[PDB]
Amino acid sequence: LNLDPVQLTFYAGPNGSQFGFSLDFHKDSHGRVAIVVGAPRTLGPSQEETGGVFLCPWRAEGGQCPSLLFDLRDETRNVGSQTLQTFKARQGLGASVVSWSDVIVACAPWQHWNVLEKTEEAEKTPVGSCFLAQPESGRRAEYSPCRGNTLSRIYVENDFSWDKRYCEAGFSSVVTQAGELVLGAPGGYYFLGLLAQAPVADIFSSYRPGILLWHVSSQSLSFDSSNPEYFDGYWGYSVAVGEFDGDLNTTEYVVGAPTWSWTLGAVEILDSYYQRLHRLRGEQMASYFGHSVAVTDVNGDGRHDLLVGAPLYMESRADRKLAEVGRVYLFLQPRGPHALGAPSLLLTGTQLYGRFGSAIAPLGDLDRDGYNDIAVAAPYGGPSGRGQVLVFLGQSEGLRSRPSQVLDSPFPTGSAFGFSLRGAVDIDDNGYPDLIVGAYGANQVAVYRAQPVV
Amino acid sequence: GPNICTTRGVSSCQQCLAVSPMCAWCSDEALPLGSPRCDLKENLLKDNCAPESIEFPVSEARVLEDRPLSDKGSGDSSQVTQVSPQRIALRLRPDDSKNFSIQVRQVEDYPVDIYYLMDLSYSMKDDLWSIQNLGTKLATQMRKLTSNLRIGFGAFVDKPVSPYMYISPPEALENPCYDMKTTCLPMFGYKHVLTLTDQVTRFNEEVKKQSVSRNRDAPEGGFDAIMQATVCDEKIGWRNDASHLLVFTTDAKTHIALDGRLAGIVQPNDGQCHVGSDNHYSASTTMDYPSLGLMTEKLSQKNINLIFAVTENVVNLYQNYSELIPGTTVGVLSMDSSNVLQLIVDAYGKIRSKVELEVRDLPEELSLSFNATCLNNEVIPGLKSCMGLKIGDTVSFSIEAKVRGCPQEKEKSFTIKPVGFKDSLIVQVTFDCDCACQAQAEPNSHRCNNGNGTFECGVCRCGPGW
Amino acid sequence: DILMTQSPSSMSVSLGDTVSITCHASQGISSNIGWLQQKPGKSFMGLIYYGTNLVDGVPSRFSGSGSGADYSLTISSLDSEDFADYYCVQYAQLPYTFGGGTKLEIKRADAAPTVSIFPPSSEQLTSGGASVVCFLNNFYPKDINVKWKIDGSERQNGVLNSWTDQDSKDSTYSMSSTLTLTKDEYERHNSYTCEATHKTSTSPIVKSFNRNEC
Amino acid sequence: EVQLQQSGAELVKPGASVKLSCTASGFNIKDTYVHWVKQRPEQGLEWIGRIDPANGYTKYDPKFQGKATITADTSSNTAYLQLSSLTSEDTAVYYCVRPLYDYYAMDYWGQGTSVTVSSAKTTAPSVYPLAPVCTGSSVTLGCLVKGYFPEPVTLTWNSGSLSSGVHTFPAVLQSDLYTLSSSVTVTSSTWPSQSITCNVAHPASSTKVDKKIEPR
Ligand SMILES: *[C@@H]1O[C@H](CO)[C@@H](O[C@@H]2O[C@H](CO)[C@@H](O[C@@H]3O[C@H](CO[C@H]4O[C@H](CO)[C@@H](O)[C@H](O)[C@@H]4O)[C@@H](O)[C@H](O[C@H]4O[C@H](CO)[C@@H](O)[C@H](O)[C@@H]4O)[C@@H]3O)[C@H](O)[C@H]2NC(C)=O)[C@H](O)[C@H]1NC(C)=O
Ligand SMILES: N=C(N)c1ccc(C(=O)N[C@@H](Cc2ccc(O)cc2)C(=O)N2CCC(OCC(=O)O)CC2)cc1
Ligand SMILES: *[C@@H]1O[C@H](CO)[C@@H](O[C@@H]2O[C@H](CO)[C@@H](O)[C@H](O)[C@H]2NC(C)=O)[C@H](O)[C@H]1NC(C)=O
Ligand SMILES: *[C@@H]1O[C@H](CO)[C@@H](O)[C@H](O)[C@H]1NC(C)=O
Ligand SMILES: [Ca+2]
Ligand SMILES: [Ca+2]
Ligand SMILES: [Ca+2]
Ligand SMILES: [Ca+2]
Ligand SMILES: [Ca+2]
Ligand SMILES: [Ca+2]
Ligand SMILES: [Cl-]
Ligand SMILES: [Mg+2]
Repeated sequence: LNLDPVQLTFYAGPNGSQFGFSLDFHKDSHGRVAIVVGAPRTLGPSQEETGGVFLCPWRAEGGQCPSLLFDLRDETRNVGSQTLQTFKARQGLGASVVSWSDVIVACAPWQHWNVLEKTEEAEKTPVGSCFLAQPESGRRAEYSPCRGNTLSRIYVENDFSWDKRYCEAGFSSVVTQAGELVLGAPGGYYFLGLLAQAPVADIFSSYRPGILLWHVSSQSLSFDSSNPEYFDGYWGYSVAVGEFDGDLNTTEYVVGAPTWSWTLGAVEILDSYYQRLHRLRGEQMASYFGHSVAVTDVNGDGRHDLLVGAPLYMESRADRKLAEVGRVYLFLQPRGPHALGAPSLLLTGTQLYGRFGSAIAPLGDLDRDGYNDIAVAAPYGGPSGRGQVLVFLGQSEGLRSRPSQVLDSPFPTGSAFGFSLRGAVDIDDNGYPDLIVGAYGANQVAVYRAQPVV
Repeated sequence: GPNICTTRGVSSCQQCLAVSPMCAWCSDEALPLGSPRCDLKENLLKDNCAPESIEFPVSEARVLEDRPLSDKGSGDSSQVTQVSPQRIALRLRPDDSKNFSIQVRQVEDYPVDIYYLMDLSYSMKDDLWSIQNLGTKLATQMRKLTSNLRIGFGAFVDKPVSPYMYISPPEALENPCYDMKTTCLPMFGYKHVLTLTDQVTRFNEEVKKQSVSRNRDAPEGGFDAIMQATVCDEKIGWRNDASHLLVFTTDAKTHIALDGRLAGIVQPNDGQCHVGSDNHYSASTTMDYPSLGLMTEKLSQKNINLIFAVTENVVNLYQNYSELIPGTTVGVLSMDSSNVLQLIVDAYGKIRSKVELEVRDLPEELSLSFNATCLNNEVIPGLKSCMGLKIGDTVSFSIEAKVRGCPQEKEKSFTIKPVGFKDSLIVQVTFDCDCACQAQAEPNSHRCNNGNGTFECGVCRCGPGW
Repeated sequence: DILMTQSPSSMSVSLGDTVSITCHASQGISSNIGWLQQKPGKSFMGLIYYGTNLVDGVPSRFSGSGSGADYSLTISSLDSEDFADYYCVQYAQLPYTFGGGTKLEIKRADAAPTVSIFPPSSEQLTSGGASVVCFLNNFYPKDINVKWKIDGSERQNGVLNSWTDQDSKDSTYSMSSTLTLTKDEYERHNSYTCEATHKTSTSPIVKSFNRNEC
Repeated sequence: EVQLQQSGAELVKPGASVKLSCTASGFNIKDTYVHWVKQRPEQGLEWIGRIDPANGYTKYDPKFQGKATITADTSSNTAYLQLSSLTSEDTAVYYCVRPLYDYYAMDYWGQGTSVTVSSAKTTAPSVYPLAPVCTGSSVTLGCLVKGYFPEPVTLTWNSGSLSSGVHTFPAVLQSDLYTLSSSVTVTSSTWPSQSITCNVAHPASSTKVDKKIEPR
């Protein structure tokens, strides 16, 4: 409603770097807000794509940003009569970034890994890896919970069970308020998908450079399955956290699985032991129900609500015709211990191929009316196909069915304006929470400042 | 007596005709002061109205082109007629309606294109063996139904990129089957093999030189191949006047749009052709899988009848996809494709067992309604699609066109076309809302309030600007 | 296999010293080395892993260093609990192989041994055996040699020695030597002596007794 | 806390077989490799092998191929070392080891399990007094403990009374049996004035003999 679309702020990265693929707000130890931007195709030292991260100080004029530096060199260790190697070429560092306290977590989901033992090998596969930095102190750490040293022959003899070689850990990521990092790995267990969790403190204290294979004893991974409904389901394509079981001492996980059960799609709520509390089934096959999830209480009852994006949902139109426009589902949490029922509201896109619902960002209370609000992205929507971001305000019954404000892309065609979103933080300290929008196709980030209600 | 043509009290000829399709206007000088000039045409001649001064247009519908339906689709450079009539002239007065007819025939001996798009991942190794004679065997059976058959061939596996592709050791890149005791081709996304030709032994000899490859994950990139086989007109060789059959055979699930992000691929599918002279799909490693909606658009745009010929273990999956891609047929393929011949013959019969009408460019102010005559001279009100047909059958439809009011533009044309057919019916509509006496008015007429008005059709109208 | 040559065999030092053990490998092991501690009469404790990384809970006076095939463990300012055994271990290749060991001992001024010879007992002789015992108590350094002489001539067969750890109070070592003869062979001779060679004397410290005589 | 509690000390005959245990307390034994190490005073430390309790796979030093068998039961959170066709050379203390962080390290150690191979029976010791020969300011006595099996024994002068200035020496194996001796030093005025006594207790055969030191 009250986001300023006239005076924007633009940050830019190098050409072809996909600067803006992911972003988040970052508060330093003194509470100063900055923007962490991922650029998963930034050129490394060898003039090869490896990815990179940028830490943008807040300036109303925007501009260039300094680099948050990470080790981009491939590593080799000969130990235990084996050879461990990491491959950072085209790893996509910055395909996801998230911030917690004064720590930044940036992940390279396509970092490859292999183990050599005489003539045998583990197979060069994308296990992924996340990089952790404390910018003010310069401290660095890594976390790669799917690296292994089992040889390829063993997986074949055991029918590829507990096969963590294709995790792509860091595909999606989130941190609990207590400091538990939770990673999505949709290629886990031969493309079923898994979750990997560990405290940020234990990641730092157990890491030493050059080890490549180490234990984080406090970590906890999800489990493999024999159920064909989960095969090729990409469980962990998107992840989020919230409070859904009434007990305020436990943190619940929300996991998107957009190809679950033969591309029907699903979203599941779990406790921190990965036991399942609820499952939301997709409405239409191949709609990618679960592509995006977000957790926020929109109707002001203190109970976290859930929205699910299905960006490829095909809406029924005249003459038995379907139109791919996208759809967002809202699930209000009922009182006490009960199951999330049918959707409370269905928001459906308008522009063909607009992919309405590709990203869903909680805004906090934008207009300061006591109810929390959201922003939904249609990166190829709008009358010109350049992309739109639509704001929906909360109310006592959930969300408004029509947008209070639409943000048209300020970038050229093909920028994917809205592919990444992040709100609910006051970056200019004016008392109203703001919105940063990534356009990786244009290698830029746009900042929308909220203003007093007109 | 006092009808709605008079009781409503008109002011001009145009206002008279727009009251009801039955009203007429009398543009005669000799007419009593109290007598009306906007009445039923009978009551006007009853009141000595000069017949030439009567404005009463009638809604009509006369055919312009009326070729007869062909008996054989053979011969001709597509001088075949499967819709009759092909063009009519429709004329409506305000708020009036008129009905017309159309005949549609599933013409016998129509040319047929069949492009065989084959999964060539490792589990199809035995399938290749049982179809080494398909080109000739299929030519034998299709010769009973058409004398113009063309067949072609293409193959797919998946996007040749990690993690779909084995990338270590270097030997695995040239031979993905290295850690077994065999040799298979390097991984390929989609390759065109044989442009559509009537030399069916080209099919057999090309297939005998084909071999399989191997990849890591169970879903395959067949949708990439369906898109390229559809939008690469020249390379595949579809004909402008032939039923286009695209036979898609696989024994596994399929990748869909937004799956490519596990290979680092985020760029949406652009729906354009990317198969060059090397006959390989060059955007396989840089462009995401196509979505069901984009696949539907191109199949409908190129008149491709897609056939899912898949094994029992995935027939429910593809049956559910075909419901999201209207016009798609599904058949059950044996574990070695040994039954693919009868599968294609039955899919062609199902494809040509339906006639569904379609309306294009219909004006907002025109509404249409349909009565269908299928099977045996039975009328089915409110229906525009026949089913259960056979090659050579003929059906017909009765259309009524009602116009609401009278639009600004007086000439518009729309189209009635059966889904998938080349022929169509072009309806040229003219809206007859004016009187011919209006094209001969007197601006600034002396008899009209000292030149303050205009004289038309025997009455004085207020001039422009008043 | 990979040989771990750990030096020195032992060392005598004092509290507050800065000492350094070393470990040489038969080939390059690229810092894949650990250092261990075994306090007297107890199990092991990890000190270093991967050449330079302290195990959790280890004081910072410990430190590791080295590269290629040569590594070193350093203890800046020795503590009292640091006097124990230390081993290096490689894990660059299977099988894992350990170093020989290195005992840290307390340094102090030299002390001469207190020799004492004890003829066989009346009870033991009546059973058929005869054992002459010789105690060498409280000396430093640990190195010492005992020589048994029967009728002036050296005797090597049938001797049984035993040592004690560095005593907690005086930091001195002690030794027990035992010659065991049959009763029949014990009486074929008259003189019985144990000679003690120590760096605290060029002349061997001697004590003896003649059978029958007292 | 990470603790490795091994089974109690074993005592067996040559040719027989023994099976040791290593129980994980405070963690899941499935987490890391579990190694076994053998310690002898002369030969030093030797690496037997390892097991990955997550999947039961093992590695071995070829020196121990045949004698050593490593298994693990994730149910009871315990690993095992089985030794077969035992020998004198198989007499040592066995430790189970696991790493802290580095996958291949050796950081946490169990307390150690003592194994002793012998055909010897339960034999009681033979206490002998040791009086000097027919002078100075100091005087030293002694006691001899010969031919007992198995270990250990407790030796006290005057039943814990005389403690300072005493040396008891580690036992030594003399052909399938152990032997130990202890000395004691006082002043010349103390002896033969006061009565000093050697108190030897061997609980295995349940014996507590005591000899008084008599001069010559
Ligand atoms: C291809 O598409 C078909 C059609 O949608 C899918 O088949 C459906 O699968 C769903 C999920 O398994 C089935 O849903 C279940 O419906 C049951 C009632 O259906 C009855 O009535 C229909 C009428 O048409 C019959 O066809 C059917 O056989 C039954 O007799 C419910 O009892 C089930 O409820 C249970 O599960 C749900 C979760 O799904 C829980 O919420 C419930 O509490 C309860 O535990 C269930 O809802 C549906 O019946 C199927 N339809 C048909 C026609 O078979 C295929 O799965 C799909 N295949 C692929 C590969 O995509
Ligand atoms: N964690 C689980 N529950 C789970 C584990 C594994 C799987 C899975 O898919 N394994 C694989 C095992 C396999 C078989 C043949 C081969 O050569 C290579 C690998 C599988 O069966 N394929 C289906 C067929 C396909 O053949 C190759 C081709 O078509 O080119 C490869 C994958 C699914 C779920
Ligand atoms: C389609 O058929 C219906 C009959 O089911 C026709 O509707 C009837 O038309 C006659 C014409 O005089 C009327 O008298 C009836 O009252 C109508 N019946 C209804 C409306 O239920 C209809 O006209 C036909 N239309 C076309 C285009 O063929
Ligand atoms: C309209 O329908 C009538 C019968 O209802 C039919 O006689 C007439 O031919 C139809 N009009 C045209 C143009 O065919
Ligand atoms: Ca909770
Ligand atoms: Ca709520
Ligand atoms: Ca609000
Ligand atoms: Ca603000
Ligand atoms: Ca087959
Ligand atoms: Ca595949
Ligand atoms: Cl700009
Ligand atoms: Mg396959």
